[PDB]
Amino acid sequence: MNIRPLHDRVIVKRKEVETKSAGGIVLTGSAAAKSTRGEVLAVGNGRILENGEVKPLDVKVGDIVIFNDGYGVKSEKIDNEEVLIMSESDILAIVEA
Amino acid sequence: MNIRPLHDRVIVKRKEVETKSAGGIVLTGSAAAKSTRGEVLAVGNGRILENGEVKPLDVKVGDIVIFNDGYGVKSEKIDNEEVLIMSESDILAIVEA
Amino acid sequence: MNIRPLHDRVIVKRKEVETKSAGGIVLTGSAAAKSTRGEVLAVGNGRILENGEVKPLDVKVGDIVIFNDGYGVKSEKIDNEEVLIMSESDILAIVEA
Amino acid sequence: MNIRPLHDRVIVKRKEVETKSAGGIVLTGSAAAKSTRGEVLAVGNGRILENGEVKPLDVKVGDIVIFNDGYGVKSEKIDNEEVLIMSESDILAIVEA
Amino acid sequence: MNIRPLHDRVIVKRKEVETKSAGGIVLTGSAAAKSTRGEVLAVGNGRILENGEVKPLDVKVGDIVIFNDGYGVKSEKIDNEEVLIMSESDILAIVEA
Amino acid sequence: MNIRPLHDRVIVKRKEVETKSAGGIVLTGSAAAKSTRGEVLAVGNGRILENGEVKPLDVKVGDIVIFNDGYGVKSEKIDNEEVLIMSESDILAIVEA
Amino acid sequence: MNIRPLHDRVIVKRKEVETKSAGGIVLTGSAAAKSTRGEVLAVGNGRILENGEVKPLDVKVGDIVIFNDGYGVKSEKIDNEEVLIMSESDILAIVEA
Amino acid sequence: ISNIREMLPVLEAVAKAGKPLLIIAEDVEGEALATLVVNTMRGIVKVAAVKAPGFGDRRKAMLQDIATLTGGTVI
Repeated sequence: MNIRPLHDRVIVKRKEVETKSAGGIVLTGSAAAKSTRGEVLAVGNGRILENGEVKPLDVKVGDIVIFNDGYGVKSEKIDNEEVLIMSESDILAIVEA
Repeated sequence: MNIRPLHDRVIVKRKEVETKSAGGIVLTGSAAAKSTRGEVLAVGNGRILENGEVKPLDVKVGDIVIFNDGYGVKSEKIDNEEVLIMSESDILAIVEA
Repeated sequence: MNIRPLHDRVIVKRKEVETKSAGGIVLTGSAAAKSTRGEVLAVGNGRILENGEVKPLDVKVGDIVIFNDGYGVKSEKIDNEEVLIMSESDILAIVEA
Repeated sequence: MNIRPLHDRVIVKRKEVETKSAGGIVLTGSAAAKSTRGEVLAVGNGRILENGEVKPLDVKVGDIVIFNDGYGVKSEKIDNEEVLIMSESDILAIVEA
Repeated sequence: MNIRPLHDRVIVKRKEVETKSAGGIVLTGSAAAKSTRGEVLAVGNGRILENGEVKPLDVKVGDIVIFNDGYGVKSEKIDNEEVLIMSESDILAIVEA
Repeated sequence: MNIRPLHDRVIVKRKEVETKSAGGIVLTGSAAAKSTRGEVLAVGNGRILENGEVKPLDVKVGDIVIFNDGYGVKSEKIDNEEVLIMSESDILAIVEA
Repeated sequence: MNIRPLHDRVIVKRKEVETKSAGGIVLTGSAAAKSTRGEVLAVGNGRILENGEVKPLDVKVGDIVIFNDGYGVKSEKIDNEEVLIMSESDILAIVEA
Repeated sequence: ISNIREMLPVLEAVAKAGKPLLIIAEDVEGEALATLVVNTMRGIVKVAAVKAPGFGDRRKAMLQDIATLTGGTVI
């Protein structure tokens, strides 16, 4: 079963937990931390606020995005895959080229 | 007696508490947790905010939905059935196909 | 003296404290709890917010309603009858048929 | 010197502290409590919010009103008389007939 | 140097600290308290909020006013005179006649 | 390098820390306190809020102003000179003539 | 991979940690502190708030800016370069000429 | 060990292999232990839980010895 986010919501999957290479050739062993990068899988319509229709989100399905792992960030299990659900507000940037 | 939610309110019933199968064949015994999935039973008109009329909700009666078990989530007893009442804001997604 | 609520306010009277029958034939003795159901007695004009006139409330005098016993809920004595005063926001649903 | 409230403000005087009769013929001795009822003495123009002019208040000078003794409620001394100053928001109802 | 308040701001000077006479002829000795009454000395243009121009304040230079000694209330020294600076919001009433 | 505040922001420099003369001829030795007075050096465009354009600030470059040393007040070093950066909201008045 | 901020977001890189010269010729050894100055590298479209389109930011790519190292300020690693991501709100001024 | 989480990955590969599993940890407690019971009690997997032989630095020493005799890796 594929998911369907409810407007203003973005569904992302985390990347690699401290990809073992930071600082060059050095294999940074797990130093108690996580990953802030992720990939878009599904996008809602947009924010409802201000009444006026619904403005679309600025993220297309499949961007590599940097987000803030704040409070509004929730974790879920889909087909036994590790996924995250947050709003656009919690997304900060995109990694292009 | 069937219920009638008061605009912006959604009535849902929880699913299975950690359906004993997570991770494949393994029977995950109750490890102190709950279920975040539910089914829609009744839907109010919509949000009143901004004055302008009342915009309808994006959930039809009978969707399989993922929600956040936050503070705004209340529990009730109808005909001796375990039900939940929250606003659309507390609903995060839908499980389609 | 009958009461007169001040716009957006609803006057309700609680029902039976854990009506002794829950779960079927079993007489659930007072297990330290209250009732969340009530009947409408009087209704104010409506919310003033947004300037634009005053939108009427969605509750008619005499509905059986489910409410949240939150903080905004106050208790009063009228003709020696136990009554409650809260806003529409604190009301969650109606019991119809 | 008679007072003059500053728009949205209402000036009221408390009634009797637990009028000794509650429950019928019984003289309820002071059980550590106060009175929630009061009489209107002076009324301001109205709320300024939303820019658009100033909407008048729904209380005329001389109503018997039920209020919430919240934080916004202040106490004052006029000609040596015990008075209260709060906003319309803190007023909940009127006692008519 | 006379002062000049910055829109929505009111400059007032306190009156007498528990004028020794409360309750009639009795000289109430300083019982650890202050005065809530004051006189207007200077008035700003008005509130900017809502964009639309600037609405003037409802206090003219020289009114005897009752205010709340809240947090927004600050104390200052002008020509060696004890003065107070707060917004209109902190002012509650006027003493007329 | 001269500074450039970013709309709604005001750049001021503090005056004299308890100018040793308070109360007349008496030299008030440093009694653990600071100065609340300052001079304007640079002014931003204005507040953006409400969408509609940008309303200019009510302070011209070079006024003697009284401000509140709140939280929004930050301290900086420019050419080795002690300066302060806050918003117009933190400014309370002007000293004219 | 060069970055792409998500409207209202600004990407900056810190300058020198207490450039060893403060107060003139004196080499201020690291006294436990950081730098508040930075350079702009990338800028988002602008704030969405108020519905009406999207107003552009007042910072062009490459300004020397003074910011507040508040909570909304996050730290990131791009091509092994130390970068910062915050909103325009956290930026206070520009260093021109 | 105290959490069933860490087990799932390996407990799974053992569940689809048929063979039983002995778990020699520093300790096994919490729901982890509690669940492990319900799993063999049903016949999902056959799994045993016993503490490690020894104490302090001697424990890890002796635990390693066991790996050698059985052809496994100390996690």
